[PDB]
This record gives sequence, structure tokens and C-alpha cells, in this order.
Amino acid sequence: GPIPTAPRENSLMFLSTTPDDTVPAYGNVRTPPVNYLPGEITDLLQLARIPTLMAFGRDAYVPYVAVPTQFDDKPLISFPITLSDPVYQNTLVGAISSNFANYRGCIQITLTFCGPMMARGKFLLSYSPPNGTQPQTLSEAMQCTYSIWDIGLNSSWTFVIPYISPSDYRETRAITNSVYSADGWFSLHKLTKITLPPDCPQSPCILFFASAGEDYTLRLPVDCNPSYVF
Amino acid sequence: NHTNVKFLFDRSRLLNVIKVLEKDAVFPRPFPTATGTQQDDGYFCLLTPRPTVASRPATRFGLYVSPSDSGVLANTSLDFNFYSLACFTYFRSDLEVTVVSLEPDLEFAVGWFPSGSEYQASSFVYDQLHVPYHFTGRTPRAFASKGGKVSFVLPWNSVSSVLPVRWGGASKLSSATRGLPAHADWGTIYAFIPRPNEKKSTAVKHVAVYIRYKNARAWCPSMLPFRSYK
Amino acid sequence: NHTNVKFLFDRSRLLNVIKVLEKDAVFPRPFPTATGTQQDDGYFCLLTPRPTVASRPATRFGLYVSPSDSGVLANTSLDFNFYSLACFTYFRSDLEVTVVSLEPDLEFAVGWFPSGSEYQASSFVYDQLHVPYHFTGRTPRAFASKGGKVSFVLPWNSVSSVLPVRWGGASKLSSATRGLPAHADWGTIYAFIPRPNEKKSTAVKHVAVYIRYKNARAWCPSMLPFRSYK
Amino acid sequence: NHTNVKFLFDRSRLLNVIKVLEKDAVFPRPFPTATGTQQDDGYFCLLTPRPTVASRPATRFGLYVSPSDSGVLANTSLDFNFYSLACFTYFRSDLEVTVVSLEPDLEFAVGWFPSGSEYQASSFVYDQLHVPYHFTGRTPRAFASKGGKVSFVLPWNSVSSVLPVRWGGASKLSSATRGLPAHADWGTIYAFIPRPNEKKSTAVKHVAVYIRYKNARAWCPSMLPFRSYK
Amino acid sequence: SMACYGGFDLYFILDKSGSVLHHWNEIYYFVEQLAHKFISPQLRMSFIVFSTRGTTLMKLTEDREQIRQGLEELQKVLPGGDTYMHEGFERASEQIYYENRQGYRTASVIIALTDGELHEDLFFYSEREANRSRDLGAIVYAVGVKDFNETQLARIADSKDHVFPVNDGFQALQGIIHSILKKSC
Amino acid sequence: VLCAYVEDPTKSDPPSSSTDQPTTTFTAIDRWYTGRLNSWTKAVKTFSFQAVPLPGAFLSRQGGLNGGAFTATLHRHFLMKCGWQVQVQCNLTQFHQGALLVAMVPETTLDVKPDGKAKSLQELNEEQWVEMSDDYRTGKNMPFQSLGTYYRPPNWTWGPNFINPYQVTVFPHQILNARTSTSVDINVPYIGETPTQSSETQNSWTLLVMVLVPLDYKEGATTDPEITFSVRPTSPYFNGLRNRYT
Ligand SMILES: [Mg+2]
Repeated sequence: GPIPTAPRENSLMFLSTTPDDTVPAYGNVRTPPVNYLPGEITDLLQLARIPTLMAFGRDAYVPYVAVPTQFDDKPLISFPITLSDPVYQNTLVGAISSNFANYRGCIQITLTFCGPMMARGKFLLSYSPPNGTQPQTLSEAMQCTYSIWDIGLNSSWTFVIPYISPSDYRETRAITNSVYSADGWFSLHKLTKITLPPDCPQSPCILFFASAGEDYTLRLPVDCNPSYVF
Repeated sequence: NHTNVKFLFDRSRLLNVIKVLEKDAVFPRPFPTATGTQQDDGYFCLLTPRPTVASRPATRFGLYVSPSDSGVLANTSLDFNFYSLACFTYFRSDLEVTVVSLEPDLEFAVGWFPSGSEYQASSFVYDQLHVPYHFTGRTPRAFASKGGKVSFVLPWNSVSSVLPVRWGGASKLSSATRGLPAHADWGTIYAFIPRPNEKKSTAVKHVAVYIRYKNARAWCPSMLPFRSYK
Repeated sequence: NHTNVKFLFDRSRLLNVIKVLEKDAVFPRPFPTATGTQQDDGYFCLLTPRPTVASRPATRFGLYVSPSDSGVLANTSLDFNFYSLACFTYFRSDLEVTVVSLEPDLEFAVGWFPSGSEYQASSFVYDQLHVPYHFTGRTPRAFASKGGKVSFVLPWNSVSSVLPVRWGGASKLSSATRGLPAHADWGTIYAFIPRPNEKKSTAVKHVAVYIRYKNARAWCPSMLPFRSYK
Repeated sequence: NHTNVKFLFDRSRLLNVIKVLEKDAVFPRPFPTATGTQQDDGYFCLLTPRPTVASRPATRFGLYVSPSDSGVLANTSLDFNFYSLACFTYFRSDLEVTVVSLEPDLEFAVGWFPSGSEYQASSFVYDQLHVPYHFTGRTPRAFASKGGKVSFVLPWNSVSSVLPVRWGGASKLSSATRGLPAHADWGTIYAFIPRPNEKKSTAVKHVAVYIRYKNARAWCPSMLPFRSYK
Repeated sequence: SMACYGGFDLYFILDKSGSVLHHWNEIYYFVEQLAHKFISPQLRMSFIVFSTRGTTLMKLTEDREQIRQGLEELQKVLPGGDTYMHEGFERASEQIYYENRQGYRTASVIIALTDGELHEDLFFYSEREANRSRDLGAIVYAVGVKDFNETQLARIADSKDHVFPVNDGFQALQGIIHSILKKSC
Repeated sequence: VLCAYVEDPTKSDPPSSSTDQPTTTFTAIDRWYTGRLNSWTKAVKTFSFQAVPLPGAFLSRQGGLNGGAFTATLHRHFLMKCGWQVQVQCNLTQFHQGALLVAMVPETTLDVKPDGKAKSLQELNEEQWVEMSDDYRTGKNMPFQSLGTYYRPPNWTWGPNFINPYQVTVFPHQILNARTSTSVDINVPYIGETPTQSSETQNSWTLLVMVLVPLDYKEGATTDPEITFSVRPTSPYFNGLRNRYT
């Protein structure tokens, strides 16, 4: 006879993200084949790992950092490492990951010195953990995690920003995210004063990228910000 | 694997809020449309994440800022939750449509006709009642209960192999047909109250169309939309 | 095994009686809130056994004894059946939310956004109707039938490893942020009538939020609350 | 295999919009019918893709262009979605009938009697109420819920081996019985409100009859109808 | 009219499309030369721009502090977008109708600009909204920045005589705004 | 040589949307096609790009890009299906600084006037470098539909063929730096919504030279480097033989 079924309390409820199919209406359709198209994106972490340009206030922002010839004991640029920060809005790290809720991995800033060929000098690349006050002095930059980038064979340096966090994942749209302030600070410092040859232009430009590490992982898709369309 | 393309676009989201038919419709005449054309506007939901206008595929997306009285306003739809996470060029998937009523205790019914076909726009006189020709057909006309929800999964029916998220060619000849794909749609739906035309009411009943992309496949990595700095 | 921790907290109980949204909400601005801020109060249920105030995590629990007219009263929630049997410090479990209507024959709908994310607070003009941006999204917006109940099980989404039943640190810096965990929540829900904003009614419809802790795990044995001797 | 005959006709489509009985019917008297015959017209749906008139099999199909007042109009039915794809002569299939109400919250009930049988047209007085003789019988009288849909699959019951889509013989003797098959039908249905005759209302409630041809088999390739050139 | 205009108005309806992309500085120098000249505080002027959103950039005000703050906005308007000249006229017609609810007989003067002219159906609503602005009691002057069609801007203005090229525009409108000012109160 | 999406973009099957034999070759297939492109100066701002549509360049002859007997084969076949191979040279000396971004953008309308139809050859000489305005970032200049006098024209605020200028390095790209290389080498396969698109009206790829760092050189030093390019189709498959296009 009839199978006696007791329907549950969520009967006749259309839930949006129900992980199950529905009734096919117009089945038995042979779709045309798509074997000819190359480069199928199986996973959107194939595009967080592609290095895309950052932005810098000096709606006309600048992907590079000008390098003034004045030697000084303060950072040449120092932006905080937060994926809601407006130096990451138009990357592919901070634009994919802003539409999610949690991340875990290593942001990988790829540098590119776009100055002349016979430039010689060193740069210091200090990532700081989130402290109560932003590090400015080069002495305050040596004590953090650093790596010295020379303009030698390395006209392109990929400084892997570490993942140091009291939780397994981080809130990806949050200014604070943690204890008191701003989640860290990358800071490109100039270490020795830069020898630019004459009849070659002074004030070179260093071009910054922002990719993601191989262990970069995301979680919990949220409804995105639809304010790209206005 | 929450960044998985088959997992990320596999969830329901709003597309368009279309009006419910209460008579035999006149499908919106193709562009350009001169004044005085008696037709039925905004009753059809062209099932595509790409921007639409007047239930036909559009090049750009356009909303209204100061909708004054002169002219007929046009139902322009867009999938806001798609393009902010559509960092790719091509996208073939099987659509899952859910039509939720926005009228208290509405008995509606959802027609459909495939990509490339057209609405059947007339009426036959059954028992001295104008029963229109969208009650019948070889295409799915799913019927809702009084206060229920219509749900079915549609196949990739179009003659294109994939749907271009970004397209640069010309469907017809040039001069303002650039970037306008013709066969990028899973079809078109429309809601109709299953009563004949002499029982046409006076109120204008709306209905909402949801979309789930079953078995999403994306190709050719591309950009994400530009976020402003204001 | 009725004292089993996985068995004892695995049952439904009341958390909060929140009001149902009828327009695009303004999420409650963070503390302190000055007067004259136009916002929407008490419409959001911060899903946490810890005490809340204004849909944000609170240090203490506070009810009202003589609720006079001056000021805006605040929806303070607490899980009374939890802390009387919470003789422990940490508690990770997967939440099961059930949203029961407290209005005769109500068609409502339950949004959600994860721990750390935020409400999407605007509206898009679909067909000259202000449809808000909480009808869409990548997060579960479950829809109820006319007179039905919304039920789903939410995972442990937060970036904390466990939820501190008792916490003694400081989330931000000190001076009244002691004992206030920031990422101890399964998220936040909110009820909305699935009609556009021009069909906003005048009555203020409530709804009730139940909670079941699936797969409860408790750590670090601690105290139970003090029972008076009067 | 979308051109498969077993697949193509295996889908629901409209046949007739018949009126719902509210008393003991008088079945329409056979042709010719003189004036003054008290009977009940158009309440019966002769389940056949061939053209009908007055719930009896017809030679031609005929609609009304200017339906003036003199005379009784006749419910003429035809399967429009059949003959445009019926490029054959014979067609045996098992019918699946679905009776959808065209009245808001109607409790109806669908009788049936096989190919060759006849309606039982009288009433027995149960408890001083005229209960008609179509509430009982050995044939399926399916009952609908308040606002529900009646659906069942009927077998190929007729004494003909197949249904002639095109027929050229004479069922009775000649002189206007050419091309009129007598036993080409799955039977006849009719809707009745399951209340006795003293509770006969005043409104004239309609109902719609759908048809699905389960296990379609077609023989003897023949023509398709002539499309005009205007 | 017989009676003098108790209030006098002036509407700068400025194209900021991608067709005026190299000529905005010529347009802004034309607006400033009509704004910093007519220093009379009886003049209530308004700055209307249109590319895609017909936007009132400065409301109908008279004081020279807000106008100088408004000209700081026009100097940084980047040209870009389509040409919706019908939405530059709706911002005028939603201010003439708002200022016809007093009792005075005022005068509204409309100054419209285009380098690259409009599409076929964008011109139709712009012809309709200029008729909407003329029926509310305004006078339309289609000032022409570089190469355009004299016939097309004649449908927008009152006649073909009201259309002026911009190199003759300040030569013309120096006495045309002043034409009402020698008839006004 | 920056291959795109595969190890070998020369590998290409014939299209499955034809019943005839494809014209797999023509009279000179192992030769390049060199065309001029506008010179890069100091006044070029950041992100001022310059697009070369393929095969839109063989027809309009953008910068003297003479197609020889490839344009005269493209005009005599309906469906065309090839993978491109560009090579942009620019004589960056030691005395220059700056960095071009040479990419192959899939399916964009960057040769289209944000205010009309398609660009001419004189208008590509007047502006010399297309400035990245708000229109090209928001896609607000792909050509709007003529809706007609009936429908009120909506305020077009977005179009999906934008450029996010900070994300152009997702494409097949090589950065033409001042001190690593002087020329790029990009090789891309066929893509498209169909297994083969049209010939006269396809824009499946687009050569794109974008200035990331503005050019700076000392006065009296080497001035204003020229930009050339060399497009060459790899394994084309011409279908639908007919006479010359009208
Ligand atoms: Mg223009």
C-alpha cells in the first residue's frame, strides 16, 4: 500500500543553497561539445595565485611607487596587510576573497623595479605583525621579518608575507580582524642610497603585484557587494 | 573547495521580478521600437546573467536614476552575484529556475520556450472563453499550487557551445552590434495566471525568478569588475 | 548517558524574539551609538549563547526593569537553558536554527551571513520596485511557506577554534573590552517578508528563533552560575 | 532522440475547457438534434485528438467567428499540438489525463466512462437529497481535494486496434458518415462538484482537461497540415 | 511681458560626454565667463550636467559664495559617458515647476551644449523634454561647441536663430541674458 | 614564448560545426605580418592602452598591417578558426624607464568609440593612446542598443566588456620592462563561443599594449621608442568557401 511518511517541519520550503537537485523539465538534450576550449577554470584559486597590480593613492590611483632620491629613515611605502584595504580592491586576491568570508594563506607581493638598467642599490622588505603603532624607522623595520632585495640579478622579488594569526582563518572584510589594529604592515624600505647613473632618469618606479601563495585557501561564500554596477 | 567553480555558482540567487500575464501576450518587438506599438512589456524573464533590456539581450546594463513619466520603463536584469565572481570569459551550465511568488496566495504558472524559439502569441476560443496559446505547447508549462513555488532544472539548450560572459564580436553586422551575443540564454520564462482572458483582473501581480547554475564549468580566465575608491 | 555533553545540548530552545524586516535594513552601528542615527534596531539575531545587546556580542547580560520612554530599548538575548548547565569554558558545536513565526499565517524568509561578514544594506530597483539586496546572495536565504517554519543546520563557521563560554582576554585593546570575544558566533539571522518595499505594511511582525547545538563538544571544566538564597 | 515518437507525444497539453456539472446530467443527444431538447451541453470532454462537436466525434473541426445569439454554441475540441506533428495515419497510445481547475479553490471530481459505454443519467434520493448516479459506478470517479488536481493514466480501451488520425471509410452507412470513425476515443470525462443537487449553485464553473499520450506508437506515414502563404 | 520679471533665472545645461572630451575646458571657460560677469545678486543660476545621469551639479541659488564653490566642481568634471540631453532638461523642468509654485512671473533661460550630437531616439526625448521645458515657461538657447549640425539644435531651441556657435556664444549671450535685464525690474 | 592555456597552441582539430573540408592552409603560412603602432612618449599617462583587434587589424590595416594573402583568404571563407601569435618589439634602451604590458585580451570591444560605432584610421592617429577613463573601467562604452522612441532610454552604468586596469596581468601577458627584455612573445590558441566563429565579425583576441609605468628619459638621450608588432595565425581552419566579401 502507501508508504506512511511523516513530513518534517520544513516542508514546502524553498531554501536557496539546498545541496540537492530538482525535477528535470526538458531532459534528453545533447549539448554541443566543449572539448575545443582551452583553459578550463576548475577552481577560482587558479586566479588568486596570478599576480595582479595593486593600487596606491599618491579615482586615478597608481600601481607603482615613485622612488625619491632623498635618503630617509621612514618607509618608502607602507600599506597594511588587510584584504579589505583599498590597496587590494582591484587585485585578484582582494577581489575574489572579498566575496568570501574567511581566508588562510600567504599573500605574495611580487615586486618589479622599473628603473634603468645600471641602477645599483638594496631594498629592505619588512613585514610586521599587528602592533599598536605602525613601524616607521628602519631600525623598527630590521627587528621584524625582513628580506634584503638588491638591484642585482633580482629586478623582481616575491616577498611571501607570512600567515601569523590567532585563528585558523581570518575575517576577510574587516578593518580590525584581530587585536587592536590593522593586521600587519608590509613596508618597502630603501637600505643603501640608490646609485642612479647620470643621463638615466632619476626617481625610478617600483611596480607592485599581489598574488596568493600555494597554500592560500578560502571559505564560506557570501553575497557579494553589488556596488560595482552603479 | 569552496572556491570550486562547480560549487560556487551552484546556489540560488535573484534574477528579475517580472509581472504575471493575465491575457494573451504580445512579445516585445525587437529594437528599435517606435512609439504607439501596442505590446506587453516586462512580462518575460530572459534567463541570462548578462544584462538585458525589454526581455532581450543587451550590451550594457542600465538602471533608472530619475524615472520620469515620458516613455515606457524597461525591465533591465543582471546577475549581481555572478559578475563580481565571474573572473572568466565562458560559462556553460545547466540552469535551475525557481519562481517565487510576490503576491499573497497567488496561483500562477510558469511557461518557457528555448533559446532561439519564440512565444506563441494568440488565443483560441474554448467554450466562448479566450484561452491563450501559452496554456499548451511542447515546452514545459509548470503549474503552481495556490501559494506554491515552481522549480525545474533547464538544460544548456542554446546553439552556442558556451555562454560568453565577455564577448567582443558582432552577432549581426557592425555599427552597435559589437559585444552583443545573440544565442547566450537558457531561454525565457513568463508567469501567467491559469484563468481565461475574460477573468482578467485589474491588479498587476508580480513574481520573482531565481536561478541556480547546476554543473558550472568556466573557461578562459579574465577580469573582475572595477571597484571605485569613493 | 543523559549527562552526555553531545546529548544534553542537542535539543531546541529559544534564543531571541526578533522583528521581521519589511524594507532594506540598516544594520545597527557599532558601540557607542550617538542619538539621531537612523537605523533598524532589534531585527537581527546574533546566534550565540553569550549575552548580546543590539545584535552585537555583549560582555554582560542586561534586561529592563522599568522601561521608560527616553531612549531606544535594546534586544538583549541569552541562552538561559545553556549557562545553567554550562559548567565549562569552551564549546564548539554545529548550530541548528529553527525560526518559528509568532504571527498568524505569516509568510516570512530567513537570511543569514557568517561569523565576521556583514549585512548587505541597500536596494536595487527591479521593475520600479525597491527590491533590497537581502533577497540575493551566496549565503542561505531560506524561504518559508505561508504559515511554515524555517529550519537548517549551520556549521561552525567562525575563525575562533571554539566559542569561549567564559573569556578573560581583550579582543581589541583594553579599557572596557575585557571579557568580550569578537568571533564567538555562528553568524546572524534576520527575518524578512519577501515583498518589495512599496508593499511595506504598518504592523510590526515578530518572529522567534530557536537553536539546537548539533555535535556538542565542551572543554575545560568550570563553574555554574550562583543561585541566591532568598 | 527528440524526434522519437514515444518521446515526442509523451507530454501534457490542453484539450478542452469543459464546464463542471452541478446536477444529474443529460448526455447530449446524437446528431441531428432538434430544438427544444432539454439537455446539458459542453459538460463532457471526449478524449480524442480528432475534432469533436457537442462531446461526440466530428468529421471536421469548426470554431466560431461571429458567435451571435440564435442557437446553442457547441464545445468543439482539437489537439493543436498533435496534428501539426502527426505525420502519420494510425496512433495507439495510453492516455494520461490531468484535470486542472480554472476556478479559485474549487473542489471538483472527475468521472469517466469507456469507449463505447455511456453516461448514467439519473438520480437516487439519498436522505431526501437528489444524489445523482455519477457518484457511483465501476468506472474511475477520482475525487479532488479543495484546490487540487486530478490525474490518472487511462488504457487503450477502444474496440478499434488503433486510432485513425486520418480515416476514409464510413462507420455507419454513407451520405455524410464518410471520414467519421466511431470507436476512436479513450472515453469521455466530465467534472462534477461532489454535492447533491439541492446545493446547486448559480455560477458556471469551468475546468480544463490536459492530455499526455503514454507509450505512443504511430503507423503509416502521411501528411502534415497545409501552412498558408499569407 | 508687460510686467517685469520679479525673479530672473539662468540654467547652464552642460554636456560632459565623451564627445566633449577635448573641449570641456572651452565649455568651463564659457560658463565662468558668464558666471563671474553677471555678479548681480538678483540672478539665481543653476549648473546642470549630463552624461548618463542628468545631474543638478548646483541647485537654483543666487549667492556668489555657493556659485564659486559650484565652479570648483565644474573645473574637475571629467568628461565621459553617453549624451542624455533629455535628462539635462528634466533637471531644469523639475526646477521650473518647483519655482512656478509662488505667484511671480519669472523667466528661465536654458543654455545647452553638444560637440557630438545625439542618437536618433536620444534626440526624440530631448525634443520632448525641451518641449516640456518650453511649456513651463522657459527660453532655450542651444550653444554649439565644435562641429555639429545647425538643423538638429534648432529643434531643441526656439528657432534656428537661438543656436549659436561657442566662439560667437559669449559674443551673443553677453547681450542676450542682458536683453531681459534691460526689460526686467 | 608565452604559450596560453596549453603546452602547444598549434594543436587544433577541425571544427565540428561544418560538413565540408576546411581550407587548412594558404599560400604563405610561415610568415609574419608586421604593422606599425603608435610611439610611446612621456605625455602618455598611466594605463593609457592601445588595442590591436585580431583579426580586426588585418581588415582595417591598423598601422600598415598588410595581411597579404591571409586577408584575401579570410575574405573568401565564412567561418575562420585560428590561434594567434603576436610579437611586440619596442627598442627600450638603457636610457629609458617604464614598463609596457603586452597582453592578448579575450573578447573585448576596445576599438569601439565610447560614443558610436567602430573607430576609423584617422581617429586612431588623432588620440594616439586611449586614456583609461571611467568609461573603459566600467565598460560604459561598449555600444548601447538603439531602444527606440517607445522605451525610455535607461541610464547605462555598466557593461561586461570593461577593463579592470589593475587586473590585466591575468591574461597571457609579458611585461616589456626597461631592463629585462625589449620584446615580448605571446602565442595563444583559438577560443570562442562556437567551435568556429565568423570571419568578418570576430574579435576573439585583442593585442593590448598598456603603459604601466610612464616613460621617462633624460633630455638629449634616446627619445621616444617606436612600437612594432607581428601577428601570425597558427593553424587556421577556414570553412564555408564563397566569393569575396562585399
Ligand atoms: Mg557625445
